Amino acid sequence: KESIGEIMGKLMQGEIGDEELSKRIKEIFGKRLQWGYKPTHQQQLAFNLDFIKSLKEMDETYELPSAFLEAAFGKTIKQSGCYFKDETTTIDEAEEASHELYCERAQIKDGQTVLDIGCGQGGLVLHIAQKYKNCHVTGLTNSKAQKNYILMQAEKLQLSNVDVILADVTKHESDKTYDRILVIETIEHMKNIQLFMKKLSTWMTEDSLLFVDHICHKTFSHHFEAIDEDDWYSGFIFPKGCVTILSASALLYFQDDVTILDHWVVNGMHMARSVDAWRKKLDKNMELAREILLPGLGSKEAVNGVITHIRTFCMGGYEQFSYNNGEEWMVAQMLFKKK
Amino acid sequence: KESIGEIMGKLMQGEIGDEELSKRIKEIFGKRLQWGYKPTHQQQLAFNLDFIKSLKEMDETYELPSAFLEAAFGKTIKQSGCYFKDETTTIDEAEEASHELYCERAQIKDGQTVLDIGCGQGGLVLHIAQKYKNCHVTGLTNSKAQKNYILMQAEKLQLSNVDVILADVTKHESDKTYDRILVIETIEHMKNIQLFMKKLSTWMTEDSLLFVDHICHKTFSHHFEAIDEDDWYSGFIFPKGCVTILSASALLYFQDDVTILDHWVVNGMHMARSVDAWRKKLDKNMELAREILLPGLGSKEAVNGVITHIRTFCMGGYEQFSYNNGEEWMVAQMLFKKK
Ligand SMILES: COc1cc2c(cc1OC)[C@@H]1Cc3ccc(OC)c(OC)c3C[N@+]1(C)CC2
Ligand SMILES: COc1cc2c(cc1OC)[C@@H]1Cc3ccc(OC)c(OC)c3C[N@+]1(C)CC2
Ligand SMILES: Nc1ncnc2c1ncn2[C@@H]1O[C@H](CSCC[C@H](N)C(=O)O)[C@@H](O)[C@H]1O
Ligand SMILES: Nc1ncnc2c1ncn2[C@@H]1O[C@H](CSCC[C@H](N)C(=O)O)[C@@H](O)[C@H]1O
Repeated sequence: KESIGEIMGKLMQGEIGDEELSKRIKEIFGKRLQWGYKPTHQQQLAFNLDFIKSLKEMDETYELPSAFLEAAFGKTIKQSGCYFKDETTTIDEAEEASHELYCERAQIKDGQTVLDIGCGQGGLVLHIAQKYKNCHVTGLTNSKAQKNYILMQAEKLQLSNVDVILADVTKHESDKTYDRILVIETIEHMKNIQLFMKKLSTWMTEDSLLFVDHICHKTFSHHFEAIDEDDWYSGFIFPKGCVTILSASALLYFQDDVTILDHWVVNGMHMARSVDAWRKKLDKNMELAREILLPGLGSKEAVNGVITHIRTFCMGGYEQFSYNNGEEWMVAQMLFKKK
Repeated sequence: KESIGEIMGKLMQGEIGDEELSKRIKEIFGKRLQWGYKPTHQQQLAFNLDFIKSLKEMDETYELPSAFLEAAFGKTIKQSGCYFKDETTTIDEAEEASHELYCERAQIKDGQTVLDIGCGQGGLVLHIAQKYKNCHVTGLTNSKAQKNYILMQAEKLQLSNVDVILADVTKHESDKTYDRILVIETIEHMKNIQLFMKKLSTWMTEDSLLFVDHICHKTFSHHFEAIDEDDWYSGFIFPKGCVTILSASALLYFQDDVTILDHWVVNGMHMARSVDAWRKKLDKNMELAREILLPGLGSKEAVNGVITHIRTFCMGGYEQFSYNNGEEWMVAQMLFKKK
């Protein structure tokens, strides 16, 4: 029986081949499926409702250089599941296709005020601003680096209809309302979902729509964390308490302040193809990445550490989202109006 | 290839043995499962949401003698799924166990005002009234015979806290509010669910709870009707447009006016054991039943017809609810508060 430290050591030293790494991670996810699936729908619902009840009771300086993100991710540095029509769809095309899918499903129209919560590097903000010149598009992020990157891109693209709010969304106070609120793979990070949804509703009028996209499991919810002491992966990728994977249906139970209008899922192979593209691009640009990171990180060892973390995230994400041809973990999307 | 009329003829003449009848009905339900299950969760949700959207767009003198109902059903003439703890649980015990389950899940407490919508022969009304003497319990039914039966039973049981409203619930207008509203296997008959839920909410205060129990399929919704021309069963049991079988999750999408607090399902073997008990009791009391019905129906042929209808309902219900050990069709229950 090998220890966590032992596996972690080989991992950090690049001694685990891709085939073995994939196999180890796939077995960890396998155990999560065993944990989450119950024998009867009666038991499945009891389990799911206990999770949802638990949620309702629940009341940092280092950032990657932009050149590094540019070398690993797609053109707009989307950090969320993309959408791949064809076998030959590139990550750049898949980003744009995802942006268009969100615009369709969130019913974006020219002239609307749009808020994007947890806007990342602002791919969606910039997409909407460029496509709908009479929209005013606000991104909200807790990262100064992200804000600065978005404002620079808007300037380069001659977009005059973009602003960015620098704020922790859980603390942000405002009387401003928006026609459209978008939340793309941000809710997974929210500690208090009920409060979050209530806050969003106060930023809506009776004409507004709220669109949420979140990674999910089709059947059950779980915190992203180790089940047992054999799981070296989960806590390596994310600290405890950071990420929650809701079931595809979980948000249906959070309609205190908003009302569902539509509900979709996107098969997990799209996410799998996304992380695969990132991993391959990082691999191709490995030497450049190491060069970019070295100044800010201080040693080749610290560099190798950051790279190992990102690359393993991609390798593991591949196994998670591709499990059973995309029919386990996937992406859920929901459209809401205000009550 | 045999016609519907041909199968119907043999059925009415008692020429189809139980084994063949069961097999024919089980194959009809099998085809419904093929119709309702989709290959991917993406497709399953598209199918389910299309059904729920369809619902949101949607805007007689003959009654069985009480002696007949008494000879076929359990002691309180419950016409809904019962709950069987043991292999030897009788239908009378299973009725009482169901009543207690509803009281627990609907959080009934002494002193509350309670409304039971579509109260049937009033088993639940009488149970609550007897167990909680400071509750005032109102049943609502569209049947004069049911109203009369309940009032007679309340008089015999020395219950002074029961009233019955004779009304079509879809037309009933009142400013009265109730602490608890119960809807046991009535919503399956409602043509406009959104309007129904909205009306119920107007009969609630901020302190009220609404408990709904409905037959369901765990995965998909369907109208109860023939898929094809080979289905002689569905339209024999119920006229087109009469009964809707919602998925176990369907009502989650109907929270415009109420908000979910809890959600359960009860495995289908409970319903199966219920209809099995009714069928066996009817069979045992067959000669008596024929005697009771003859005056009101006018001929042995009309009698045989009514009996065949009820008995086939039970035989078919057995195959439906027992399918895959109760893990296809079953009973859903939900608890709501008002928005
Ligand atoms: C459980 O695994 C997942 C976790 C989650 C995510 C994806 C996951 O697997 C593919 C998403 C998308 C994602 C993509 C690139 C990044 O890498 C730098 C990310 O980090 C900022 C994220 C973080 N998000 C938005 C939340 C958690
Ligand atoms: C699709 O099949 C079902 C249909 C439904 C029901 C049960 C079903 O199968 C077991 C329920 C329960 C039931 C029990 C005894 C009766 O028989 C005389 C009934 O009729 C008044 C009903 C009608 N309910 C309440 C609605 C439709
Ligand atoms: N409490 C909080 N307040 C504001 N932004 C937050 C936040 N917690 C996380 N975030 C932001 O939420 C985003 C999550 S990653 C998704 C980014 C973007 N929606 C995309 O699709 O690429 C990041 O921008 C992160 O900085
Ligand atoms: N529009 C309507 N208004 C009022 N009652 C209705 C109705 N449509 C159906 N009903 C009643 O709803 C009931 C459905 S059967 C279930 C009866 C009872 N809840 C039990 O569990 O035994 C019957 O009482 C039927 O008469």
